[PDB]
Amino acid sequence: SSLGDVLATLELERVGQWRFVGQQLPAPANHILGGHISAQALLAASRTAAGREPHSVHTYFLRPGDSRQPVDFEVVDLQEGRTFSARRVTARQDDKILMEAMSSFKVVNQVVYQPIMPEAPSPESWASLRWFERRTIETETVPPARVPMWWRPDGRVPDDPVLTASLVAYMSAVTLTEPAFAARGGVGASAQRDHSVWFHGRAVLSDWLFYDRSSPSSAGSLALASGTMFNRTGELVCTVKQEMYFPP
Amino acid sequence: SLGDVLATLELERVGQWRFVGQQLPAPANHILGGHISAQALLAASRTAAGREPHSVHTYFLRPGDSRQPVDFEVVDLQEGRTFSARRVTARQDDKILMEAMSSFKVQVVYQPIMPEAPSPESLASLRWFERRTIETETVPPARVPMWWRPDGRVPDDPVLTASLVAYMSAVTLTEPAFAARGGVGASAQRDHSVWFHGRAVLSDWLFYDRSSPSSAGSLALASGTMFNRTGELVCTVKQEMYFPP
Repeated sequence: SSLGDVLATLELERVGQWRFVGQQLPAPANHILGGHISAQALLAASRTAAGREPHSVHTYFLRPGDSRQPVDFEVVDLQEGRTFSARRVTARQDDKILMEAMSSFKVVNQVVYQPIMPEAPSPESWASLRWFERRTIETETVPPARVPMWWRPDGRVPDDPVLTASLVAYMSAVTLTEPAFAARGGVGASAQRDHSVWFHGRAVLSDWLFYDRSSPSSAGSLALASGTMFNRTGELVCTVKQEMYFPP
Repeated sequence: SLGDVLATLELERVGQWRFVGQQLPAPANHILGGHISAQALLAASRTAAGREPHSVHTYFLRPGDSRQPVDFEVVDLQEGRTFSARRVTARQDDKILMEAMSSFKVQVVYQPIMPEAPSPESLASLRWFERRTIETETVPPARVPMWWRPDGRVPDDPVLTASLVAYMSAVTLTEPAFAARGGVGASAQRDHSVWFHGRAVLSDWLFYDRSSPSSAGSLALASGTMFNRTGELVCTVKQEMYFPP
């Protein structure tokens, strides 16, 4: 398990009113994982939004980062309103821009609906990868290649609403390659290009979570991946979309 | 009408990274998301030399005054051999109206199959396009697919075409969410996201599948997939919108 090491790296060091440094964890590559850097960037934005939770976030992964060096996150105030907040986060290593993200926030409480969580057998039946347990429920490789899974963090989580959201985003990104990799026939190196999350309800990480995954489309080198996450109770947690690059 | 739309989408360049876009008369003097995000996408694109957008993410932050023009600043996020990325910030007198990020580039293809539908024949802006409404339901997901084509012939610039796709995909995606609510709630768009697939053919009708999968109180999600009449996927779309209590 590597949850303790993950949680540590997710505790960013503030070096300014709008500036943070995020420690990276060793990877064979050493390639920084999108989900990791976008989770850190989301925390960066969140900490500059006073007692407000993220309801959506859009992240572009622009350049591959060196996980042996830490990452500088600059936050920019796009909007600060009575109801909503908006942030820009730019992640850098030296002069290099690794990713840029936008995120939106509001203060929390009434017309509610969601997709119904698919019936599935209950779950009883790389540092960035090892912090969570997983049960891959069922598999198809022909597009849309639905490969839904059960997952939970391997360890106890502080029950920080904001930390939980970034961990949801964290995991939502790193597990979303496989449906696309499956649809292609596999054996192909890929790079994530962007990640998008819309938050619905608050995640319960003290139990298993259902992460429905698929790859609806691929326009050549670029494949789309789609995701919906549920609490074991069946409440929708987040809706997810991801675009990734496959070099010919 | 199309002529007025095309005119405003042709931005005036005032710098290497700066454009001014004219606005068209709108209800309550407020600018439609689709219009400003399409302008922003064109702003970014004109800073990407002979590259087409494959995706774009736009946040709508403050309502803009459609009686005054808009300043678009473009920022070079990355310029590589294969990919380009841009940030676009739209302002009215230092007020930030929207921000957008977009990505650009210069043998495995798959898509969802286009849904069976009656031919469109067998059946301001926003006024530049014709439309045929296939079916209506108000109970979630409230799928309301439609046929659309421009009311007029478009110049056949691949980049202009994409911005018009994004333009229309945004302004038509409110309805699923509004319907799902029962058609009472006044709304504002919060963000718009487009992933481009195949190149749009605006010389014929296009299939736009629309739905509203979820609503978490004041924030509703809307989802869309657009097809050429041939059944080729043009773009996938997601939109988040705010309904004030």
